[PDB]
Amino acid sequence: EVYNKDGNKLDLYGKVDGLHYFSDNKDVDGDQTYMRLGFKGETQVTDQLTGYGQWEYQIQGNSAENENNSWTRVAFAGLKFQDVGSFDYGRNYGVVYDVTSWTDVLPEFGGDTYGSDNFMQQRGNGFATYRNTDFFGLVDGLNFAVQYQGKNGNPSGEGFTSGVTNNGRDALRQNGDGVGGSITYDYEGFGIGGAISSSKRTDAQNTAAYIGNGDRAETYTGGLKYDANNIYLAAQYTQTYNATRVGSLGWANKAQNFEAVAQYQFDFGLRPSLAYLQSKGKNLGRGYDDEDILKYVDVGATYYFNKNMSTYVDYKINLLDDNQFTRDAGINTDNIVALGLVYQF
Amino acid sequence: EVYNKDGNKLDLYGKVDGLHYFSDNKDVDGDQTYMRLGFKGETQVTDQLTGYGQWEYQIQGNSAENENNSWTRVAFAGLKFQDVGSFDYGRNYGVVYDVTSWTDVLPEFGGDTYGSDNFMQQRGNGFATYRNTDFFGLVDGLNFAVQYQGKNGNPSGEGFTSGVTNNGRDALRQNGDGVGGSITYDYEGFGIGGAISSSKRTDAQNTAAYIGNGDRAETYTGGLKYDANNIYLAAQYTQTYNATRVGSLGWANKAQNFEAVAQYQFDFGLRPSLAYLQSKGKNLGRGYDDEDILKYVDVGATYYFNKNMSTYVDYKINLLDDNQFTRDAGINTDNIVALGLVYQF
Amino acid sequence: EVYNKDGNKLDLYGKVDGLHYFSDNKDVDGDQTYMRLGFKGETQVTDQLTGYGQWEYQIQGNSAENENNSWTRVAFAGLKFQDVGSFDYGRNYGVVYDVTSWTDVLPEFGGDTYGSDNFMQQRGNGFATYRNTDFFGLVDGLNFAVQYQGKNGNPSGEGFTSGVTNNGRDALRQNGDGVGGSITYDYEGFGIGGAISSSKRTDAQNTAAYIGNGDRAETYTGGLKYDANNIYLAAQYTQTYNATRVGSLGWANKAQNFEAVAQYQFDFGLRPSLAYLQSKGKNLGRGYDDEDILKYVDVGATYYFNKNMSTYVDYKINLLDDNQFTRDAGINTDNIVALGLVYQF
Amino acid sequence: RSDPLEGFNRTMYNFNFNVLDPYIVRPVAVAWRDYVPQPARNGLSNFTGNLEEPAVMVNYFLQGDPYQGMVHFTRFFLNTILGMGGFIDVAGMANPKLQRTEPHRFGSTLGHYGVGYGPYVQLPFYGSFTLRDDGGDMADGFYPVLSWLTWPMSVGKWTLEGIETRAQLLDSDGLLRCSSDPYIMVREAYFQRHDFI
Ligand SMILES: CCCCCCCCCCCCCC(=O)O[C@H](CCCCCCCCCCC)CC(=O)O[C@@H]1[C@@H](NC(=O)C[C@@H](CCCCCCCCCCC)OC(=O)CCCCCCCCCCC)[C@H](OC[C@H]2O[C@H](OP(=O)(O)O)[C@H](NC(=O)C[C@H](O)CCCCCCCCCCC)[C@@H](OC(=O)C[C@H](O)CCCCCCCCCCC)[C@@H]2O)O[C@H](CO[C@]2(C(=O)O)C[C@@H](O[C@]3(C(=O)O)C[C@@H](O)[C@@H](O)[C@@H]([C@H](O)CO)O3)[C@@H](O)[C@@H]([C@H](O)CO)O2)[C@H]1OP(=O)(O)O
Ligand SMILES: CCCCCCCCCCCCCC(=O)O[C@H](CCCCCCCCCCC)CC(=O)O[C@@H]1[C@@H](NC(=O)C[C@@H](CCCCCCCCCCC)OC(=O)CCCCCCCCCCC)[C@H](OC[C@H]2O[C@H](OP(=O)(O)O)[C@H](NC(=O)C[C@H](O)CCCCCCCCCCC)[C@@H](OC(=O)C[C@H](O)CCCCCCCCCCC)[C@@H]2O)O[C@H](CO[C@]2(C(=O)O)C[C@@H](O[C@]3(C(=O)O)C[C@@H](O)[C@@H](O)[C@@H]([C@H](O)CO)O3)[C@@H](O)[C@@H]([C@H](O)CO)O2)[C@H]1OP(=O)(O)O
Ligand SMILES: CCCCCCCCCCCCCC(=O)O[C@H](CCCCCCCCCCC)CC(=O)O[C@@H]1[C@@H](NC(=O)C[C@@H](CCCCCCCCCCC)OC(=O)CCCCCCCCCCC)[C@H](OC[C@H]2O[C@H](OP(=O)(O)O)[C@H](NC(=O)C[C@H](O)CCCCCCCCCCC)[C@@H](OC(=O)C[C@H](O)CCCCCCCCCCC)[C@@H]2O)O[C@H](CO[C@]2(C(=O)O)C[C@@H](O[C@]3(C(=O)O)C[C@@H](O)[C@@H](O)[C@@H]([C@H](O)CO)O3)[C@@H](O)[C@@H]([C@H](O)CO)O2)[C@H]1OP(=O)(O)O
Repeated sequence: EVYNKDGNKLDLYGKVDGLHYFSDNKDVDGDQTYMRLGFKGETQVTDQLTGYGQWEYQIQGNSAENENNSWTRVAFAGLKFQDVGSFDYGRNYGVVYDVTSWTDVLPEFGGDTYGSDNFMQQRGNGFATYRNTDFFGLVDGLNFAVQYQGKNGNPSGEGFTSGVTNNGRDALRQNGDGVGGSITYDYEGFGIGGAISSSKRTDAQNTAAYIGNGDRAETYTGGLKYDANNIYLAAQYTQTYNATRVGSLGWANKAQNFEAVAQYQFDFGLRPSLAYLQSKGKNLGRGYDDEDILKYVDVGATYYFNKNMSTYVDYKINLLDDNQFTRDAGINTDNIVALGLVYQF
Repeated sequence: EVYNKDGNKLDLYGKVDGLHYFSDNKDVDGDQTYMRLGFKGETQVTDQLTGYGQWEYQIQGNSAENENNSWTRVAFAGLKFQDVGSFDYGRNYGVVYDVTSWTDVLPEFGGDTYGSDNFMQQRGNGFATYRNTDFFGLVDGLNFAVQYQGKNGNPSGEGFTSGVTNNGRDALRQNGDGVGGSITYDYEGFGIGGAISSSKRTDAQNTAAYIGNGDRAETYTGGLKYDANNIYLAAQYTQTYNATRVGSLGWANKAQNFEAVAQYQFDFGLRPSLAYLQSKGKNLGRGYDDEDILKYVDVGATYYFNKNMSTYVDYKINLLDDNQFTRDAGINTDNIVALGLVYQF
Repeated sequence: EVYNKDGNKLDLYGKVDGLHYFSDNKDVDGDQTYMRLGFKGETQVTDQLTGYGQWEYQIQGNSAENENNSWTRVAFAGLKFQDVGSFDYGRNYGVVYDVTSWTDVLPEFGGDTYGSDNFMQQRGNGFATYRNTDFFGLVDGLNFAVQYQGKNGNPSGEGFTSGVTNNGRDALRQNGDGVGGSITYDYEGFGIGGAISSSKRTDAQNTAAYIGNGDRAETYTGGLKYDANNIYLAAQYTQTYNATRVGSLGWANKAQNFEAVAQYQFDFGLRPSLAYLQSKGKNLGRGYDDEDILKYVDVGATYYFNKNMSTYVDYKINLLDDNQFTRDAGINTDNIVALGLVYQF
Repeated sequence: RSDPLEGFNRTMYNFNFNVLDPYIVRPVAVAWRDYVPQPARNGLSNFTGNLEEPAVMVNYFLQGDPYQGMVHFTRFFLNTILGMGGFIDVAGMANPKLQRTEPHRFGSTLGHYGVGYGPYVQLPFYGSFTLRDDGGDMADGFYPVLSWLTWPMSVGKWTLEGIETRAQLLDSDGLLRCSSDPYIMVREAYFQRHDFI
């Protein structure tokens, strides 16, 4: 908080993380430090209408001084009314990520099932999110929201024709026009959430160079949560059809992923964590059958010195094989252990 | 303003807006969400000397996570005395931009007759501006400025045997050593000003068939403005020789840009707008005799909430016709409707 | 500075510099304005253990709109105890720079004998530096530190299967696992320090395309300082083996760097400067035998208007000659005039 | 005390101060003080003084003055870059102790060790002239920033200082008129104004 004027409350935040990787695989070995910066403002227009905006930038310091690797995580703005809902437009998280974030509580790992700009699963460009609080002021804990996704095609710089958009990207991040919604109910201590999304698939993702062909990408996502007496227990299980990114090969026809976490909070600051993730496929093509995209167990602990500096240790025990499918898709197999500290201001 | 001590005051500023383009042209439609970030700090050395600086950074939030589309707009520093004028060196707008800004009142569109880093028309590098206010404290409203231009040319690291510069770029924004000046007059609502620009052209701009070839690129800019009784009326007619950028073909030998605006802010907050733009090319090369470069009429309105939050709708009616000249240059000839939500802090 | 509550404090800092170079080399001539921005946070965990953070970003303002040139200079975080030392991990300065910083008070042209990520001579990645103040509170002025550097090799994912890391770069700045430490002693005004470094060399730097082949790269540096009676005199001698970079053709097998500085502080703000930099390469494996690399004399002065705004003037006297070795190495051998105007907020 | 050539070179001084002065210099001084705006006069005075700024440092270095020599070093640098070549007195306003002082030409350096003024000779259309101070003033023409000056425009630069000096002295023009012997009064004032500085 650096500004507390009349309806100009600006909260500047950010963090810097210095992390190192110790794995047998040379693809991810070495330093893994990064940095995040952003702000979160809020404007009180009146007693009912209230404007707000959020922004976050990530700058990676792993590269040298001759190159830069930076990207925008979330960038959106909108208005928030009173006891009737709120609407905002820009780069924000999807409705599915609202429920999946309960399980994704690991310090460094976690959330590897989905990828960036992977339909309505993580942060993306052109999201029209409508959020309502307390069900228009009727019940407590019952929150529901809807979202919309724009159509993104090939970049206009190169000649590709067909679907062309100004914010062009690679064929692994293109998406069409879809509509999704979510509804969560939160009681005291416990909590149950669920989301359903369906995004259109562009014509450039149905070629013969990428696995997975279809017209729609409707997904069903569940989840449970429990946060009471310093005990954090959450479980979730999604069912995505032609929406799970295997890697460089393309998208799996049908992949079922189940995640569960178990964390405890101590008085001195230690926060042990334990998670299990599986991404075994069902109807993989190109001769594959019942292949596992990702399967690992994360065990570690987090020590909180204060509200600004935190230390954690994470050990990723990979439980997947090293067959031809793993090498073709470029999936890591060696175990990764990372320890470091992050300072937040 | 987040810091103010011992004379030095820092005033952080910026804006975040989510934009989306709806048009029949596939090269411009899609998400265009960007943001601006910077600070405006100043310090007082003594009672007769004041220092100041300005920085700005534009980051496009519509790009994916594997690429970055961020760039700087203005970055300059200087010192200002009590009343002798003002001098600053760095990245800043040209003297002509101080006059053409009267018609640059549209929220998003407008000002398409010129381009960035195009001689003394927009923000560039190596700009030394000496601006005097109130004519050394003699007559109120009479101001003039003297500017200088560097010798930026071909890139140094591209292995060019001709004149090269460290901050090189493509053969579309290079310019020679030029000196220009402008004079502006103010009154009770009514305003009248003029600008004069003349910059040399590098030898790299006359190698290929760039259509516009000449030793010097003169530019005469004139116009008037009227801001009184919540009524905003202005006009501007410029005659630029080898200064306006046609597109991917080169430069126009003679262009007659004309643009006028008409706004009237209501007491509620609505500010309807109605502007028309025209750009007739003369003495064109490559067989073209007389073809229009830019001709459209823009209509829209904005509604500020309290001081910063505003919602605006734009509708550009392109009156240009598609032909061989427009297809080669790459100029859209179809109507485009845009919607945005700008949040300023 | 901008936020101080609940024991957490922030110190926003940075500068905006508008640079202009006057030289006939055309490789550095032109406007080279840049920008510096960063923060320095600090938290109070308890009465004995404290925390701090430092980050800095450099953005070049001389680029155009279609290109971006920026990099992260320093980014690290860690804790700080009361009287046993402080430990921090991330991007920071090496132990060799702690002795060479006494002669690096030059305004613009200083510390040109080394480079970033060059055998632990400047800012690098994966720097875990532990520093003790006042020798655990025993004596005054005896400061020593020890740090370790990780192994960085070829970039990952581009035709590389050996020496692969996630933070790879070009072979001109690769480094191995090296350990080094420095010890300083400042009793009253006068000071004497030294640093011993030994960094391993990767297999990519031992090829025939670059000069200098060895298992370990040793580096011994010594220096002296004196800051009293409003005068500043310092001198340092550096002896590096396969550590100093010489152009893009590799590294010198044996170099004897010697840098000295001389500055004076006046009551009205003028700070004259004078430096003599000498570096003679020895045992070159390309027929160049004993030559002179990067030899120049720097003379100039700096005027300080206040504690937040200052200006400086520099004049480099290049005594080196233009020969065959200079042509294929890319070494400036002519006088360069540089002027700027910094503004620290 | 006494100076040679007292009877001679005296009638021309009266003519230049009672015929040429009230008919050519005085009429143009009134118009210059009124018609020319005050900011214009200040800018011209600062620009003229900045041209001789890199010459005072050389004079101070010969006699020895590290404190005073560096004072004028930053005055020219700030006025050339941040003052449009001397139009704005950046260094003077930046520090109350860095204001512009009297010009110390080569005559002051020669007088530091002690040099007699010699005979007194009055030059036409110029006023008082001395072999030590005014005679030695033609020594900075070889130094940089001053050798580039051409002969035609150099004459007009001196005339600019005379108009500015005469305009400021219009308020005290009655002191010389009421003096019984203006030649004696103007001789002592010239020697005291220059002295050894
Ligand atoms: C609070 C918000 C929260 C959410 C709100 C509630 C949630 C529900 C809302 C969503 C549900 C809608 C139903 C649906 O979503 O439907 C289904 C899903 C069904 C499930 C239903 C569940 C519902 C859940 C409800 C929950 C309740 C609890 C899937 C689908 O999405 O259907 C798909 C269709 N899209 C829609 O239906 C969305 C839908 C949207 C329509 C847009 C309306 C205008 C926007 C309003 C702005 C709002 C203001 C804030 O429309 C409509 O329903 C009309 C209704 C509008 C309502 C939605 C608007 C949302 C905005 C919200 C903002 C508040 C789509 O069709 C065509 C679309 O093309 C246009 O682009 P272009 O014209 O090309 O530029 C426009 N594209 C857009 O993106 C619009 C825009 O970007 C996004 C919209 C806005 C979003 C951001 C705005 C927010 C910003 C605010 C910031 C503050 C769009 O409209 C247009 O025109 C629009 C027109 O321009 C411009 C309009 C003017 C603007 C005026 C504004 C100013 C007002 C003035 C005020 C003063 C138009 O629809 O494509 C395929 C069809 O396949 C084809 C085809 O045949 O076209 C086949 C193929 O064709 C061939 C051929 O045959 O030639 C075949 C081949 O042989 C071959 O040759 C190829 C050849 O190679 C190339 O040709 O071509 C090929 O061409 C392909 C693609 O083109 C290229 O691959 O498409 C369909 O798949 P399918 O149906 O499943 O099969
Ligand atoms: C408070 C702070 C105080 C201040 C800070 C510190 C101050 C002191 C500095 C440290 C002492 C210096 C000693 C030294 O510096 O030592 C010498 C110098 C001699 C003395 C000089 C003076 C010293 C005293 C000075 C006094 C001053 C006062 C030189 C050298 O450096 O020796 C070198 C060796 N040692 C070290 O590097 C340091 C060192 C290695 C460190 C290992 C310890 C583990 C880390 C501890 C974690 C920290 C705790 C927080 O030493 C060790 O052992 C253990 C000793 C422990 C010390 C390190 C602790 C650092 C922590 C800092 C503080 C936190 C090194 O051995 C092997 C290493 O390989 C692994 O990678 P891989 O996994 O295999 O990929 C791991 N690599 C690493 O980097 C580890 C990591 O990145 C660094 C860690 C620290 C950095 C960050 C810390 C901070 C983090 C953030 C904190 C917030 C590493 O561990 C491993 O196993 C795995 C891993 O760690 C263990 C897993 C993790 C376990 C713990 C984590 C969990 C914690 C639990 C918490 C609850 C393992 O040891 O390699 C070469 C050999 O050459 C080869 C080779 O054989 O490898 C030959 C060649 O091979 C061939 C082959 O085999 O055929 C031949 C070819 O023709 C061809 O065929 C190919 C074939 O195609 C493929 O093979 O390959 C080729 O491959 C080449 C390179 O590829 C190319 O150049 O390398 C040696 O050179 P040489 O001896 O000179 O010849
Ligand atoms: C707020 C202030 C605003 C302004 C204030 C009032 C407004 C008036 C002032 C501006 C207008 C000037 C008039 C004009 O604008 O003039 C005309 C216009 C006509 C009249 C209009 C008047 C309007 C008036 C309006 C009034 C309004 C009130 C056009 C033109 O611009 O003339 C042009 C010339 N003049 C200028 O550019 C500016 C200018 C010349 C510059 C004068 C010296 C610089 C002063 C330093 C600044 C001080 C800092 C404050 O003007 C001058 O005279 C003197 C004036 C001084 C002004 C500059 C300073 C401004 C800063 C002010 C800040 C306080 C220029 O000549 C040559 C120049 O080359 C050098 O580079 P080099 O390194 O040597 O290569 C230097 N280059 C520079 O840029 C200097 C520098 O970057 C700019 C400085 C300012 C910028 C930043 C300042 C602020 C910084 C930050 C501050 C915090 C420069 O100095 C030199 O020597 C060396 C150097 O400076 C000196 C070293 C530095 C010393 C001082 C530093 C230390 C001081 C402190 C110590 C205590 C030198 O003059 O080039 C072409 C000629 O064409 C050729 C040629 O023949 O050379 C043809 C061609 O040749 C051939 C050949 O050889 O045969 C033919 C071919 O077939 C082929 O074979 C090629 C072959 O392939 C390759 O060779 O070669 C080719 O080579 C080409 C190019 O090289 C390559 O394409 O050039 C002319 O075009 P043309 O006349 O139209 O034809």
